[PDB]
Amino acid sequence: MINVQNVSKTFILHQQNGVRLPVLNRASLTVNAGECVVLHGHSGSGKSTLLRSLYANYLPDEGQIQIKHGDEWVDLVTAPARKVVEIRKTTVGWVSQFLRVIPRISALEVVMQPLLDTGVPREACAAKAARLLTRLNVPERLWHLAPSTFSGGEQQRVNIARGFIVDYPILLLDEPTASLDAKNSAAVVELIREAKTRGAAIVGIFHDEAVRNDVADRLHPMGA
Amino acid sequence: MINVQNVSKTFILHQQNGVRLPVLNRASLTVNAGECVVLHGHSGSGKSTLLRSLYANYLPDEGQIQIKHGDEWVDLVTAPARKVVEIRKTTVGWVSQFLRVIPRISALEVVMQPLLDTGVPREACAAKAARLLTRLNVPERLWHLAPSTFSGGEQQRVNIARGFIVDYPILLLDEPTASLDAKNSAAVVELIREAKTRGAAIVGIFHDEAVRNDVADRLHPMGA
Amino acid sequence: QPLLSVNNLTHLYAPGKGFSDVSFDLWPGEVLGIVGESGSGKTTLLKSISARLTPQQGEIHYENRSLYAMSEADRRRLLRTEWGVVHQHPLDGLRRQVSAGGNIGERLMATGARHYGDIRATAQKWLEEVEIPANRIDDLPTTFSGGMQQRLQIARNLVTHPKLVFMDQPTGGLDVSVQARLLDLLRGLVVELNLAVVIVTHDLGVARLLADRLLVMKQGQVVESGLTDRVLDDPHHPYTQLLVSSVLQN
Amino acid sequence: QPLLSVNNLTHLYAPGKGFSDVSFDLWPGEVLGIVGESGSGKTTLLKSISARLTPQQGEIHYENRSLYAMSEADRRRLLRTEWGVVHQHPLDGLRRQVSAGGNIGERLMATGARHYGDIRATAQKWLEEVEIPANRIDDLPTTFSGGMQQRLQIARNLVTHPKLVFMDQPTGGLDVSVQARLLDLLRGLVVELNLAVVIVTHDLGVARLLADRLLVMKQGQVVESGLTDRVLDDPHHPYTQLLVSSVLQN
Ligand SMILES: Nc1ncnc2c1ncn2[C@@H]1O[C@H](COP(=O)(O)OP(=O)(O)NP(=O)(O)O)[C@@H](O)[C@H]1O
Ligand SMILES: Nc1ncnc2c1ncn2[C@@H]1O[C@H](COP(=O)(O)OP(=O)(O)NP(=O)(O)O)[C@@H](O)[C@H]1O
Ligand SMILES: [Mg+2]
Ligand SMILES: [Mg+2]
Repeated sequence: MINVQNVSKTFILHQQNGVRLPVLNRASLTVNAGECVVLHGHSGSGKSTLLRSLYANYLPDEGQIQIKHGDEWVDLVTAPARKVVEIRKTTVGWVSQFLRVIPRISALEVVMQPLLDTGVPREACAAKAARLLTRLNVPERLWHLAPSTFSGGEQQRVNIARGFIVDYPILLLDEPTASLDAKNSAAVVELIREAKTRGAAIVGIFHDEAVRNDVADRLHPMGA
Repeated sequence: MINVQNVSKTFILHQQNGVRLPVLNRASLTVNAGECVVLHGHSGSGKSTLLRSLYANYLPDEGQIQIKHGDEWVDLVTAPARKVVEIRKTTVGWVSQFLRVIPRISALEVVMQPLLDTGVPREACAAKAARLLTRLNVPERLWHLAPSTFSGGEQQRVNIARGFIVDYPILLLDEPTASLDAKNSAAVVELIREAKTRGAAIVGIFHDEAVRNDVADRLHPMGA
Repeated sequence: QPLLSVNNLTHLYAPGKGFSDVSFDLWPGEVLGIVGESGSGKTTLLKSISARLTPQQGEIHYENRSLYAMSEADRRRLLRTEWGVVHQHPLDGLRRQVSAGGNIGERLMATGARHYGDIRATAQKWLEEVEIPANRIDDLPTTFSGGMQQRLQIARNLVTHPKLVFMDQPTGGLDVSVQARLLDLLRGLVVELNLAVVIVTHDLGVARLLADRLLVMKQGQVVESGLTDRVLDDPHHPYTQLLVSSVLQN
Repeated sequence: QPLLSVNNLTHLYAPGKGFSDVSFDLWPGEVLGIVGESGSGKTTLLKSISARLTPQQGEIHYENRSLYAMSEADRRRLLRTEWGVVHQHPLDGLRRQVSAGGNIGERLMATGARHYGDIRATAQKWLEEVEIPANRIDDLPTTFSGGMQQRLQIARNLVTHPKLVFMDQPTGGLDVSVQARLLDLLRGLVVELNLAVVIVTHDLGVARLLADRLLVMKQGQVVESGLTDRVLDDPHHPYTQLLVSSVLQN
């Protein structure tokens, strides 16, 4: 359950004459359990800005982004950093185009880690990571090697597996399937649909038409 | 004048069980002054590998990439590192999607530097850099600020200006116009055509159909 | 409740030299990175919060106990058993005339260890953890290289499984491979053992991969603070924007 | 003809400690970065080629003159006038009891400077070059921070406009902003003044932006060498591939 009310963000670039670059103006968005909302708009409409504000990666200047944490409601715009850290650890999951990981950790442990942080047993985490990698057709030979030594597509299948290792009540998807071929894309679509079925509030940004049509349950116009 | 004979390259990935990944097999390519050759092939055919071998960024295992330097002929596959460094400084220019620069140097000096390295007066270098930036419609306000503080498109217009600051007899173009809009793309096309007219041997990799048709004078099939 | 609390802490050698009006809370199982300009007072603040520099103003509370209101014996006990300190220069946190094994084992014996074989085995295990060969245990740190000495200091200050570790540029002098090893080790300690780390670093990549929260210091004042990725990707204070724009992209 | 030539140079404290069979040529106006594992012998090689460590085998020729066949007076003259040495720890290359102005001016006076005002002005100019405030010229290096001391050492070893500079991790202890300033300064010196630099670094980004050629050292032997970007993007030796795979991506 996501509740965005009057969130507005303008970047102040002090490095260049302190010019103001508005990217969000009184935006709002409501998301419910078992629903997928995809942000649609011309490039530069604030899609990325809003999505990462939902993940607290950006800080809107004004407004509220209230997300249910546990059985609570938390305004990420004013919550303490510890609150946001826990909300990410348990409540708000993120999938994107980039595997920011420690370089020398094997792929299986890169996928297991976010679940092991929650205290889940290591056997269950390993089994779920193996399952996710197999579904995303990641070769077994690459499970025990660092992602940095793989190709871009394999690194991204690993990042998607790491994103889906934990069953987050809220989920964010910044073009997960973009580069993937049709088979791997379809696998990610099936994973997203399963997340929706279990009751995951999914917010996504998709460029592919077929992926959006198959996944999106509602469209939010970010043009304004 | 470029002369590629029997160049073959296979990557050995010791980090992953030492698997071999062939990407070039007995490839050859002849380029003459005042000609543009574009590499065409399915993704993974060795286009990038060959282009960067032409720039000495990769080292083919076997074969020859003989380029005219001064009034000489130099096999980049066996030349000393100093030879390659000078060949890049004066003979073989490179344009790509990425501005690897020192962070805190203004855009005008990022564009001027490759020409100032050749001993050209600072007034001439500044004038030519200003001309190139104006042609690529880079705002005047951004000339005197570091590229890292700009957007991706402006950073790439600056990288293209830096690439074209020196009139290289050989030129390499790894998708310069890819992200650019139609106006800025057309400007880069005009610059490439002018380089061809002066007698520049251009080797390019292009994804856009219109750009390739307008620029390409010959097509090299990299599928094999 | 915070493992460490700092309120209005200030120490100035002279106007503008040091830190002033610094407050922050650190909990178990999280990392508070400190980044800033060379000369912003990061090291002075680290010394002050690590019981090595009495502040002129403000208070420091560790487990609800004022740090500098305690007896000197109690502070030394903290620094001897449950506090780790990693200096920027490894030799400052090492005994030059004592072997690496002795340097690691001093802390263990200070915590009650009295079995020579077990201390030796633990020292060798920690040397292998930081990838230092176990055959260098008897060699004095003067024979070690800068990175080797830094890793030896890290092992010395981590062998006791401390609850709070203050580090000043621990990655300095380390090749990227052993650097990644150290980052993984620190992450594992923080998550599994609930370790708390206050790390001063200039490599913003290490702060991104390790620090859970960040402080950005300039001319002796904290100019920006908050979530690490928010600060790095959504900086607000001019200095922070300069700082992240100066990063060398790989 | 090479400014510096190294042929079969070897210095070993013990089997595997040091460097062995090292040869390379350095010309004016280029940078030879050295990267490798902590413990590969980079510092030992730097000392040996900088006239600070007599080798057991091989020869070093500077302007066609064997380095260690010359008299000790000539080597000291080289290190005093036209050779710069930047140590990993700045205080090792600084006079603790001498102010920053004095530290910078020692080299200038060693080159014949005998005007106090001009020496002071040059020292202040170089302090501003490394962004150190000119009001800290009279302060002893002990009052400087690690980055401040490192920049002071760099200015001290660059004030004389030397022809060859051996640096050991000059970027260590430097925030990314002053690091970029230093990189630009070194590039400008190398290109305009034809300066030659042998730099040992672990930040592969700095080697990418600065080094024209690279050496990759492991267990005391050079394992891979060639063009910097070719080595980084097209590594061949297993160690190099590990090393560049361990880089923290920003
Ligand atoms: N013992 C001292 N006596 C007088 N002034 C000092 C002393 N130590 C530091 N100063 C100053 O105090 C300021 C901050 O010191 P310090 O905390 O060590 O800086 P820093 O931020 O850690 N720099 P760096 O190590 O490069 O990241 C600097 O201007 C120092 O020059
Ligand atoms: N004085 C010494 N006596 C005996 N052995 C030494 C001595 N100095 C170095 N060794 C060893 O010589 C090897 C290489 O030394 P050194 O050249 O300083 O390494 P390095 O590559 O510079 N490491 P780092 O500073 O981390 O990048 C190391 O195993 C050192 O432990
Ligand atoms: Mg410091
Ligand atoms: Mg060293």
